[PDB]
Amino acid sequence: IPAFHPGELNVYSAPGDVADVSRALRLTGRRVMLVPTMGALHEGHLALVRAAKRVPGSVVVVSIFVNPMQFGAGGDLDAYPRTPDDDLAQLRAEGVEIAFTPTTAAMYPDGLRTTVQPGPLAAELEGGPRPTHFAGVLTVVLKLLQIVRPDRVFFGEKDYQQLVLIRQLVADFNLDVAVVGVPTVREADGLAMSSRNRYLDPAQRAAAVALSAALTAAAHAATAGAQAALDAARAVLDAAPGVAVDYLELRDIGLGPMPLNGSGRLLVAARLGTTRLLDNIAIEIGTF
Amino acid sequence: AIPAFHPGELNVYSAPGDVADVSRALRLTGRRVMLVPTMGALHEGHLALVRAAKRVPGSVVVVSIFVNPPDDDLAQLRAEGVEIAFTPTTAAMYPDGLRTTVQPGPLAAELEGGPRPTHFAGVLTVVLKLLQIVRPDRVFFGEKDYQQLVLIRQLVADFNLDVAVVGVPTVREADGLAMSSRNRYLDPAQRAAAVALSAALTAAAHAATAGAQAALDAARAVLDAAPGVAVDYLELRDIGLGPMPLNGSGRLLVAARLGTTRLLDNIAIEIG
Ligand SMILES: O=C(O)c1cc2ccccc2o1
Ligand SMILES: O=C(O)c1cc2ccccc2o1
Ligand SMILES: COc1ccc2[nH]ccc2c1
Ligand SMILES: COc1ccc2[nH]ccc2c1
Repeated sequence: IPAFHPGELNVYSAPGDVADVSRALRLTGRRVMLVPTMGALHEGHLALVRAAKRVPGSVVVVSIFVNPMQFGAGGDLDAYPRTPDDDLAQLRAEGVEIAFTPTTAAMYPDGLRTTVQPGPLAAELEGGPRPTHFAGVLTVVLKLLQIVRPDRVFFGEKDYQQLVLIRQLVADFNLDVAVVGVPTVREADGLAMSSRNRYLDPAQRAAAVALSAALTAAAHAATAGAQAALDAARAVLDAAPGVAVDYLELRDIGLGPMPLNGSGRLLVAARLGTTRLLDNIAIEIGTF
Repeated sequence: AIPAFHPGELNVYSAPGDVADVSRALRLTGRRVMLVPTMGALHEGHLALVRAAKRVPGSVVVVSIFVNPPDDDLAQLRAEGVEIAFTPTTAAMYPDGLRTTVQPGPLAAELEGGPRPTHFAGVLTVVLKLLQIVRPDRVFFGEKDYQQLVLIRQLVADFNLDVAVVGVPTVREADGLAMSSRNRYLDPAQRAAAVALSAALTAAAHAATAGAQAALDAARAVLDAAPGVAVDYLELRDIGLGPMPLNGSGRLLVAARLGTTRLLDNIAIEIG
C-alpha cells in the first residue's frame, strides 16, 4: 500500500499501487467503482463518474489509458486526443479519489501474448473492417478489472456494441463485477457526446444532428413497425448534407443470434468528412 | 445467504455460484483458499497436488472435477480431508456456449500444440473461469504437463491475475514412469519400453555437466534403445520454454507414441 489521501485525487501509475490501494479500501468496507476511459474526458464520462459516485460507500477509480491494442495501423493511435491536464482537473472537480494512469510498458511488458478472443459479435458492425479492434478492448478491460477488482464497472451506452461485448466477457469468464450501462449524454440538439465531436467543423457539426434526429424519429415511427422505423431514419439521414452512412441496423438488444421481437436497438455509424460518428437508441416495435 | 458448508467434511457443489459464494465467505473467515483443478479419475499425481495444497497454513482445499469438452474420486478426496469439491456440468460452465475465449500466445502452437493446435486455448479458458469462480490464493498444477504449466503462468502474468501458481514435481512409478491415467492402456511390452522416457531424461540431466549437446545425445541414445517408441519431439528449452541459453537452467521435454498411447515427460536441466 502506497499513500491514499481521502477527499482528494490520488494518481497512481503502477498497476501494483492501485491494486494495493483498491484491496485495502475494499477490506475496510468501501465499494470500489471503476470507470475505464481513454482520457479526453467529456460530460459523457462525467455522467459515468456521477453514477459511480451515487453508489453508497463507493470509492471511484477512473482509469485513463489509450490502449494501443484496440487501434490498427497507422495512424489512429497517434491521432487519439490526449489532454491529461484537463482530464485530472475534471476528476478533481468531480471529487473522484483515484485516477489510474498506467504506462504502455506496465500494461504490455510482454507485448501481445495472451489475449481475449471475443465471440462472433466482434466481427460485425464496428468489427467488420476492424477485425482485431474488440479483442484489444476486451483484453484491456479484463486486465483493468483484474488490477482494480471493482464491485461495479461503468460504461456509456453510446458505444453500445462495446458494452454488449463487455457483458459477454463478464458472463463468459465468470467475472465477479456488475456491468452498469449509463444512458448516452447528449448536446442540446441531440448529438451524442464523443471525443470525436471536436473534429467536426461548424458545417459538419450542423449536419451531425441528423444521426440523433434519425434515431429519435425511428423510435417514434416504430408504433407502425420495423420497416417504418428504419425508413424514417433513412429518410432523415438522406436529407442530411454530407452525412455518409456506413451502416444503419436494427438488432435485438443483445445484438446477437436472435431475431428482433418487441425490443431492439437501432444503431448507426456515419462519416462526416473524415470523422466517423456512432449513435444508437432503444426501439420498441408496436409500442406508443 | 451463503450455501451450507460443513467444516472438516467433503462439501460438494455443482453450481458455480455456490462455490463462488462459499469460497468468498470462507476467505473472509481467515481461510486461504487453494484450488486444485482436475479432470477427475484421480491418481496419486492429483493427491500430491492435494497434499501440497493442504500443507498451507489456514488452507481450505477446493478440488474441481470437470471434463473440458466419480464416487471413487469423491471418496479419495474425502480420505484426503479435502473440504470442497466443485463438480459443474458443461452447461453450468458454458451456459452461453463457446463465446468469449482465451487466445494463448505463440507458445501454444509449439510442442504439444503441433498435434493439437487449439488444445491450450481450451485449457486456459477453463482455468481462467475456475480462477474467477473460486478466486483461490494459490492454484496447483503438476509439472508433468510442463508446457501447460508455463502457459498458465503466462495467463496469470498477462491478465494481471491475483493468484500464485504452484507447480508440483511429477509423481512417478517405482521405475520412474511419470504418472498418468494413460499408463493403464499400455500392454506389457509397451509398459516396459515406456521407462525409456524417464530414463532418457534423467540420463540427460546427469550428462549435462558435459554440455547441452551431451545431454541431448544421451537422451536420444536411451530412446533409441527402446522398441516401439515413436518420438514426436525431444527438445531442450529455457525454463519459460524459450530458446535454450548457452549455459544455465533449462528444461528438456519429450513426447512419444507407444501404439495408440501418447506419453509426455520433462525434467529440469542445468547446463554445465
Ligand atoms: O473513453 C472511452 O470511451 C473508453 C475508455 C475505455 C477503456 C477501456 C475499454 C473501453 C473504453 O472506452
Ligand atoms: O486432471 C488433470 O490432469 C487436469 C485437470 C485440469 C483442469 C483444467 C486444466 C488442466 C487440467 O489438468
Ligand atoms: C454516459 O454518456 C456517455 C456518452 C458518450 C461517451 N463516450 C464515452 C463514454 C461516454 C458516456
Ligand atoms: C504432481 O504429479 C503429477 C503427475 C501427473 C499428473 N497428472 C495430472 C496431475 C498430475 C500430477
